[PDB]
Amino acid sequence: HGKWPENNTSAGVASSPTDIKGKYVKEVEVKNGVVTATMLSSGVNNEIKGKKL
Amino acid sequence: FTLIELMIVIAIVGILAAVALPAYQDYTARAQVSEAILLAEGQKSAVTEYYLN
Ligand SMILES: *[C@@H]1O[C@H](C)[C@@H](NC(C)=O)[C@H](O[C@H]2O[C@H](CO)[C@H](O)[C@H](O)[C@H]2O)[C@H]1NC(C)=O
Repeated sequence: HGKWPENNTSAGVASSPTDIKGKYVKEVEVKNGVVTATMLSSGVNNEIKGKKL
Repeated sequence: FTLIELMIVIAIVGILAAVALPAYQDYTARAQVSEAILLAEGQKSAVTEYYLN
């Protein structure tokens, strides 16, 4: 389609990001191609809880 | 006359019974206090293990 997908629905993935998730990951959103992933809460003490990649 | 030789015995008889016994039941305590600590050694990493994960 010649441009980065804004969002999940366009990317062709689970339209809700939260549905896409990990054991310690909260969600995964498409953001104009850039794939942001949000971490869960506890499961570690570490300064990641709810943080993003 | 010899009695002062007996005197000095009964001065040796009344012993101190050094505080280096009860300071070292307190440090014999430090031995088995350490025996409690050496238990704690196992939990150091296990408690940590929960704390980190
Ligand atoms: C998916 O991403 C592409 C780039 C969007 N297209 C444009 C021109 O920005 C899609 O949005 C289009 O389609 C939806 C479908 O309901 C809607 O009709 C919008 O008006 C269009 O722009 C993105 N798809 C979605 C579902 O947002």
